[PDB]
Order: sequence, then structure tokens, then C-alpha cells
Amino acid sequence: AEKNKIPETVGGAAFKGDLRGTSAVGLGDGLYSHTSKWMQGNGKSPMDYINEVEPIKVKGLVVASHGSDDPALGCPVEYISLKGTSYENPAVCKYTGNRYYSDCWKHG
Amino acid sequence: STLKPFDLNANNAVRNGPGGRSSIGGVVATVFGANGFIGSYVVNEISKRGNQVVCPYRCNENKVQPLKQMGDLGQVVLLPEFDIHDDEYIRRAISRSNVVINCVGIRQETKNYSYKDVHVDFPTRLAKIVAESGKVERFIQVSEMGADVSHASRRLQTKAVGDEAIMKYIPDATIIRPGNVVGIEDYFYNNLIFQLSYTIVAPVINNGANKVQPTYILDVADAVVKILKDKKTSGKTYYLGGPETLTMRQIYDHLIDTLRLSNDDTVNLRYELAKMLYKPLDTLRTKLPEFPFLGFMMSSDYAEEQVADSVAPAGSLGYKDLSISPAKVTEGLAIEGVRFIRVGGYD
Amino acid sequence: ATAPQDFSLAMKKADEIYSGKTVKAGDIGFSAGVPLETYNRKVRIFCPAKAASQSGLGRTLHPSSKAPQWKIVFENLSKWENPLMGWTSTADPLENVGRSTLLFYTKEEAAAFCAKHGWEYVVDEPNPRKHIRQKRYLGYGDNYSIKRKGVPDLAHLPSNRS
Amino acid sequence: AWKTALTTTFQELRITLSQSSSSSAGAREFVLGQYAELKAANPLLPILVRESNAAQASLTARYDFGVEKKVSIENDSASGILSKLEGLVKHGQSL
Amino acid sequence: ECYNPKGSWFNPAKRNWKKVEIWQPPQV
Amino acid sequence: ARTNPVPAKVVYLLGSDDFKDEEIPADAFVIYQGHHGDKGAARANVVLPGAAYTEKASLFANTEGRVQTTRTAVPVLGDAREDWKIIRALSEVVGQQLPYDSQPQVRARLAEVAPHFAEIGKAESALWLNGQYFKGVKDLVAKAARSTASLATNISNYYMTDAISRASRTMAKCTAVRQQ
Amino acid sequence: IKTSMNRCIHCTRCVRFTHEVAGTSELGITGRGRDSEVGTYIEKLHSSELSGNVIDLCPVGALLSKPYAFTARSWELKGTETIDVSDALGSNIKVDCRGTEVMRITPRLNDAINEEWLSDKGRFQYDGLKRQRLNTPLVKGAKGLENATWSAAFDAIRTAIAGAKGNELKAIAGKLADAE
Ligand SMILES: NC(=O)C1=CN([C@@H]2O[C@H](COP(=O)(O)OP(=O)(O)OC[C@H]3O[C@@H](n4cnc5c(N)ncnc54)[C@H](OP(=O)(O)O)[C@@H]3O)[C@@H](O)[C@H]2O)C=CC1
Ligand code: SF4
Ligand SMILES: [Zn+2]
Repeated sequence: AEKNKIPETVGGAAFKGDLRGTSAVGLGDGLYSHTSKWMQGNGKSPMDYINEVEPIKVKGLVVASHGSDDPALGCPVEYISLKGTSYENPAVCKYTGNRYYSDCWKHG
Repeated sequence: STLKPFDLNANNAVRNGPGGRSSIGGVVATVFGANGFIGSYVVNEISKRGNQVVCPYRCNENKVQPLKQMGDLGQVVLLPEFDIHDDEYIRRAISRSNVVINCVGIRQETKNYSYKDVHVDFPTRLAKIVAESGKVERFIQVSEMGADVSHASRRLQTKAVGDEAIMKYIPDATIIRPGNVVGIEDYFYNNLIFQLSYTIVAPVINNGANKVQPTYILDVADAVVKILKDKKTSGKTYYLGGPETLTMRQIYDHLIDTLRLSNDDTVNLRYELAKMLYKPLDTLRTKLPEFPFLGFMMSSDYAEEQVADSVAPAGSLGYKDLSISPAKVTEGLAIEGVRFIRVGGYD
Repeated sequence: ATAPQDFSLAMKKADEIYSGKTVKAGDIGFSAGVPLETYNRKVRIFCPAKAASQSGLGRTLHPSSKAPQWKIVFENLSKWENPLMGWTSTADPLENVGRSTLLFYTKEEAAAFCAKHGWEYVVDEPNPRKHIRQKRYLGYGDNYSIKRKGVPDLAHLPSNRS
Repeated sequence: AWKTALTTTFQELRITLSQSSSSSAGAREFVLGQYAELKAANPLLPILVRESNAAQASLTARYDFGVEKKVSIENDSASGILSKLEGLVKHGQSL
Repeated sequence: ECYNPKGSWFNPAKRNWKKVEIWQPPQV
Repeated sequence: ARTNPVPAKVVYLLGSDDFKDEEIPADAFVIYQGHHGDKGAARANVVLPGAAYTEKASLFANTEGRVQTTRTAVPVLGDAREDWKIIRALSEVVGQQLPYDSQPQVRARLAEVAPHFAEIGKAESALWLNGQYFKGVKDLVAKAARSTASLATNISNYYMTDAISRASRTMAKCTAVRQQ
Repeated sequence: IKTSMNRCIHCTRCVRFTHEVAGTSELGITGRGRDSEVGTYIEKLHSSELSGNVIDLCPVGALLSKPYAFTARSWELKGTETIDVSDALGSNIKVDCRGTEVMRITPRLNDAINEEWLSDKGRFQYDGLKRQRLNTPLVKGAKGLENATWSAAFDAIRTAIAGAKGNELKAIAGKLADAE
């Protein structure tokens, strides 16, 4: 099945039905998942870690994301739009993978 | 010259590169007896061309050290614990292998292993294990020229019985049958030299009448490569004799000449006497461990195999069928090793 | 296009003062001492075109550019993957020398170098780049011209309507 | 007469000429005057007229089994072109 | 004998790092 | 061939995966030469691997007739070869050896067959001979009948038109997006 | 097309292309002042087959190629100037490769044929160059098409041609066959 499926993105930091940018690594071996290509075990993947973390509520229409708590010990400062975000469909920090959502746009 | 492919199924897909150390050859080989004199050169030839060689060895890290250099990263796989009686280990060793070469043999008996075990039981069990797999495409067995079922010596008789068993289980196996192999690590010239120099008297069975066809190690290794590069060779036995046939007296004389020995130290220990001096010592060997003091030469089996003419049969396959010209073992690079010792201008 | 007016001035002046003695084609290749099979390889003398992502003209043959832009490149040969680590393995000695270091100001310079070493070469001229805007949008004024929909029809005027 | 027999004889006919040259003027006259009649006589025969600025005028006929005979047509009048084509047909008959 | 590259003989699922999928002929 | 149609006994497919099914009599011996496995390869008794346009230095002519040439961006895969070399090797094997033995010799043969092929990168003007051709084919154009078809494109789906596009996953996604 | 509109400097190249060249008129500057934004006001997908060109036209990576996403950097790629066989236009392209893999295809300037524009099929069909590839000669048997060497395939073709004679041999050329 996976041999003839179109590579797709789940949509956490992307959209539900988009193409996934893919290189040809693992195509001969027969591996078609991102984590399978570099991890050969059966342990929990870092993607499994990041999904387990829950979205965090913030006030405002923009949140400053430094990745870590200290600005100089993490990702570059990033400003994420909170417009059109809810718990089910949160905004994502591209560097860290943290998820955010706000109710301010609904005048709350 | 045009490089010829290794005639293995689906090799054309996997193979890529010029054919060197870093190139990819589609040959994965399990060479039993890799650390031995014959096995090391076969491993060198296969691994030199970018192929992967699995070398099962009885635990000895210093003995298998040269095999580490033979190939690039991950090409020479050294398996630590090899036992001829362990089936599961043999299956694991040949798991990924598409060619298997068996160079496992004993020159002398001990208490742990006899001729019948190593030369008969191991070939049959390994033959069954290779046959059940199906992935293995080529099988090569190395045997002596003089091996025959109707042979006085037990070694050369058990070897022929094991070869027949292999031919029965695998019909497409090739039986390589070289003569006395000359090399830097050989047991032919080295034993003759040690006999001439560090032994009180050099006993020669009869007068050296027995004829032999010694061959150089590089020639046998190239013959192995030519066997693997042709599928038409399968199912055939090749008698890899040397270019020149020599009696043992000529070889002893020429060693004495090259070494510039003062005179002839060889004595006439005729047959029917070695058969009485060494006959109890064989039973001595079968109940004691391996001892450097006495071995190989000082056995009735050696005397029995030195009273016959170990020469290729007239109608037979040989180096010409493989398009190889064997190099003379009495001149050139082959004879350099004994030459370095003394040439009369040396020391 | 005017002048660099820097070290390149002395570079060009050293170029014009000095000259090289003529030798038969291919003779220098024997003096080089490299394997003679190197000269069996074929040569392409070309100038790289502009990358479509960027709008800079430095890499192109433009009067702005003062750097050598004509490369000698050799044909691509076999490449495979390392069985252990999947690295790209090669046996081509001349893989990156031409792209990296063989840069020439003029096509004749690269042709002279190839003929001096004995390499057979094919020169590919870059597709000419002319900075000519089309007649529809020749200038900023043309954006708001009457060409868009014609002269405004005045049949809607109340006087013309009545 | 002989114009009917090109199909039976030739598998293909090639007319190479230069687009604008003094040497190929006769070839151009030949192609712009007799190509229609030759095609009318031999409908299914491929008569290929191929041209380039630096091209050298020639008349090539391919016979059965890939045998090709090339005849140079440079600086020859349109009538001479026709005679040379007739000679090509006769040569094809000889085979 | 714990860590080896994924292209090693020891690796359970040995990797041939081929970047192209090969056509499989239809059966029979 | 046109005068007396003959049921083909051996069909050579030079990268043709879009052939009409009636083209092969279904008892013919089919040799497929190409670089993707598709309808052509499925119906082949012998498949000969060939390089793609990214893997070979080859000549193509435009709709305007301008001759342009490809370069070898990436090396050939597996036990595949350049297509003209495959055909010349087969010619030697079958007993009709072809004169050329190198790529420049092939280019010279192309120049002999058509002089414009020597002028790579330049479009050559065509003499206006179209009227004389139609005067030549007077009887044939009369032979041609009328069909109950309307002038329209033959491209059903733009994203998939050749074997490379059909293999492409991205083109399949584009087609799915358009067809929803 | 992948979008990161946060990186968008408000040039109007994408809008001007979509209007003047592509002619689908889908993109516009919606908004006033600093919060002005570029894109379709509704949720719409860019329909032109020239859609890929906005990615090259975008100076600051706000519009990017989704198939070629996070796969390589520019300095890693070797570019070879070749032509596109997707159609008979013969668009001049630059194929960027890392090792043995083609990573992306972008146009080149040729005012004669393709000013600097490339169609989406030509731009994104490199994906199908990694799939369903033929690597080895295949000769048919009772078990189907099976691996064979070049000599064996040529022998089978020789045995087949021996039977056929004259017009029984037939050749069909494909869309991507070259002149040689
Ligand atoms: N003069 C020659 O060299 C000739 C050799 N041959 C034949 O070639 C074969 C080997 O040649 P050669 O290499 O010279 O012999 P060697 O004894 O030099 O090589 C023997 C190999 O077999 C291994 N071996 C022996 N017994 C056992 C065992 N019971 N279990 C596991 N491994 C074992 C040894 O490993 P370890 O070192 O741990 O014992 C060694 O690696 C022999 O059968 C010989 O008859 C053929 C013609 C002439
Ligand atoms: S071309 Fe790029 S930067 Fe310019 S408006 Fe469009 S998306 Fe923004
Ligand atoms: Zn962050």
C-alpha cells in the first residue's frame, strides 16, 4: 500500500491534504516514513514526544516564541499569528514544535 | 583487457564501480578456513574486488589480524566462535552469502578432531545446510590432487569421501584440486627448509622417486576467481597442477642448491621402515594435543602419500581450461622466499 | 564596464606586458606528467546561465561582472553509493577540478588552454540576454494607458444620452 | 516512363540543398519545378527535401537492404539534376 | 559489539542505500 | 509497408508506452527498449534498459525545428546503457554491423541525413514547398474521406502524458486536486 | 506551492505574474497598511499550469516549492544545463543534482523559446524519475520476465529476428526517443 500511496502530511504544522517534501532516501530499501528512514528500533520517536505535549493558551493575537525559557538558550525569537486558532487546530512554532492557541480574535 | 563479471544471478543490478577495493561487487562469500594458508589468499582475491567476505574462525584474534586489512569498511566480517559441529552457527554464517568456499582441513590428527570428522562429517553437514538454503549459488571445495578413495593415507581418502558427499548433495559444486602449493606461508617449502636446516637428518621417503606438480598460491587464487567468473565451471573438478612436473629428489636438490647448503643432508629412509617408526606415533598423536615438535612429516600417512605419484590425470581439467598460465615454482618471485635465506653471497 | 580601478588594473597590465611562447598543440600535456588517458576526456567550454531564483547579474556575462566566468568542465562519470554508509562514491579524478578552479575571462582563453593541453573541446555560447521590455509594458506610464480598454466611450454622457 | 519506376526502385530519396547559395541554385530550381511531378508519379515514395545554409547539395537514393548511393548535384542545371537522377535509377536497376 | 552502521552485515535489516525504486515485472 | 500491410512478427518499441493496442498483433515478439516500466514493458518478451533524458547526451528537435542537445546530469542506473549504443550492439549481434562506433560518428550520420542537425542551437528556415507537395498528392487527398469527429485536443490530462509523468507522485496529486 | 506569507516583502511580482502572464487573476493585495496580505481572499488553489513560476519569481521565499521542501540547500547542488522533453517546445532548463539524485529542475533564459518560464509538468516531473525504473535486461520465461544479462537478451532478440523477414519487423518510436 505505502509503495503506491502519495506521500502526505498529517497537518500539525502543515495542511491535512498537502504533498510532503520527500527526498529519494530509503526508496530502494523500501522505507516510506520519515522516522523509519533514520530510526531502526521500536522505541518512541521524537514526533511521538512532540504530539504528546498539549497546546498552551495565551492572551493576544501574537505570541513570542523563544523555544526555551531563556532567549539565548534556544530557538530564534519567533512571532506566531494566533488568528483562527483553537484547541483542535493550534498554531505551531516551526523551530520547536510547540502548539499555541488563543481566543482573543473572537472578542474574548 | 575487459573486466569479466562475476557470473552470479542478478549481479548486473548490484555491481557498480571499477572493480576495486571501494567498488561494489555482488558477491557475498562465506570462506570457511579463512585464517588458513589457502583461505587467506581466497579471501584477499574476493575482497580486493569490492566484495564482502564472511570469515568464520575459531577464536584467535592474532591469527585473523591480516584479514582485517583485506577489505574496506564492513567488507570483511569476522565471526568469533566457529565450531564444525554447530549447525545453527553455520546457518547464520551463510545467511547472506551467495557463494561458499570450504578450505577447512587438517594435516594431522589430534584427540579432539580426527580426519573422519573434519574431512567427512563437516562437508556433509555443511552441504545439507547450503542445499536447504537455496540462496547460495556457487560452491567451491578445495582438495588435494592425490585424494582418492583407494588411497593408503587416511587424510587423502577421507578428503575424497567428503568430496563425493558434497557432489551428491550439491551437484553443481566445483572441486578445486591444487597440487603442493608454494607460498610465503606454505607448508611445502617451509617444512622442507626446516627439515634441511634445523633437523639432525632429513629423511626422504624412498629416494624421492614420487612425482609432484607444485603450484604457486597466486595461481590457485586466480583459478578460484576464474571459477567464480564462469558459471560453466560448475559441477566440474579442476586439477590445478603446476607448469612443470618434478620428482621430490629434484626439489630437494634444488632447495639445497638455492640455499647453498654445504652438502646433501638428506638420507634414504625407505618405505616399510617409516611404516614401522611412525605407526605407533600416529596412535601417540590421536591421544595427545597439538605439539610443534612432531607433526605432518613424522607420520605414516605422509610416508604413504610420498610413495605414490601425485600428478594430474591425463584426461582432466586444469589451468588451460581457465585460461591461466601457471608460473614456475622453481624460479622468479615464487622462489624469492627461500632465496632470501642464503644464496652464497648472502651471509 | 568603466574600470575596476583596483588590483585588477595591475593584473590586466601584467597580462598585456607579458606573453607566452607558442608550442604545438598537446605538447604541454606530455610535460604536465599526468596520466595520458586524462586527455581522452571531452571538454565543454560554457558560461553558466543565471539562476532563476536570484536576479543578480554577477554570475552572468554582463558588463557589471569582472570575474572569470568561462568554465572547462568534463563529462560526468559513474557514481555509486557506499554499501556501509550510503555515501556517494566515485572513481573520477577530474570530477570537481574544472568546476571549482578552471575559470577564464574569455572563451578564446579556455580554448587556448584546452588546445595547449590537448583536450578536445566544444564551446557553447550562452543564450543572449537582452534587457528589452515588451511594447505593452514598455514603461510605467503604459500601465495606465488607454491601451487597457480603449479610449473611454462618451456615449454615457447625459448630453449624449439626452 | 522512368519517372514511374522510382517507387519500385528506390526505398527513399533524399535531396539535400543549401537554402541560399550559388552552388545550390540548380538544386533549388529542380526542387521547385520537378518535385511536384515526381511526387505525382510516385505518391507513396518518400522524397525528402532537407536544407541548411551551409549544406552541400547532393542527391541520395536508398535501395533495398540499406544500400545508399550519394550523387553530388552542385553547380548543375535542373536538367542535369534529372539526368543524374535517371542514372541513379539505372544503377538501382543494375542491383 | 553493540553499535554498527545500518549497512553492516550484522544489522538485522541491512540497508542497500539505493535511491531509486525498481519496476517489479508482472507475475507469469 | 503502406501498400501491403503485413502482420508484424517482431515489434521493436523504442520507448513507446502509448501505442494503440492494434499495433501489436498479440502474437508478435515484442522488444521494449526504455527507462520506465509501463504498458510497453508489460507487453515485452525482452526488456532492454535505457538511459533517460537526464542521463544521456541526446539530440531533440523543437516544433520550430531548432536542434537542441541534452547533457548527462546524473549517471545511468544499474545495467542500463545509452539507447543508440544498445541498438548498435544489437546490430553487431544480429549480423548487420552499423558503420558508426562513436557518438560524434552518429552525429555525423545525422548531419548527412539532415544537414540542420549539424547546426545545434540554430533554427534553419524552410523553403516554402507546401504547395508543390499538395499538387503532388492530388489523388490521395481525394482518396481521404470524411470523419464524424470534431477538431479537439487529444490531451485528456495534461499532468500525465508520458511514462515519466505517469510514474510521478506529484502529478498524481495534481490530477487528484483537479478532479474533485 | 508552499506559503510562508510572514516572510513576504510586499513586492507585487506574484500578483503581476498571475495577472499579466498566467492570466488566472487569483492573487491580489488584500488589506491596507502594514497588515496588508498577499493571496487569494477565499480558499482557492492556483489553477494555472504556469503556477510554478511564482516560486522562482518570489525573491524572499514566501512562495516555495512544496515537492522540493527541506530536501537540500542551494550550495549542495550541481547544475547541468539541458532541455525539457515534456513537450515539443524544448524548454531550456537547469537540472540540479546531489550525487546520483536529481533534486530540482528550474528554467534557463532563452528568449527564442522559453523566455524564462517553465510549465509545471516539466518542473515537477523529476519525481517520476525515481520510480518504476528499469535497471536490468529482462527476458520472458514461463515464470514471467526475469533477470538476464545483456548477452542473453541479445541472443533472444537474434533468435526472434531470425524468424521474421522484411516488413514482419516493425519499429514504434516513443515520445521521448532521441535522434541518435
Ligand atoms: N599444501 C597446501 O597448502 C595444500 C592444501 N590443500 C588443502 O586445502 C585445505 C587447506 O589448505 P591449508 O590452508 O594449507 O590448511 P591450513 O591448515 O593452513 O588451513 C586450515 C584451516 O582450517 C581451519 N580448521 C582446521 N580444522 C578445523 C576444525 N576442526 N574446526 C574449525 N576450523 C578448522 C584452521 O583454522 P585453525 O587455524 O583455528 O586450525 C585453518 O584456518 C586443506 O584441506 C588442504 O588439504 C590442497 C592442496 C595443497
Ligand atoms: S512574489 Fe513573494 S514576496 Fe512578492 S508578493 Fe508574492 S509572495 Fe510576497
Ligand atoms: Zn519557538
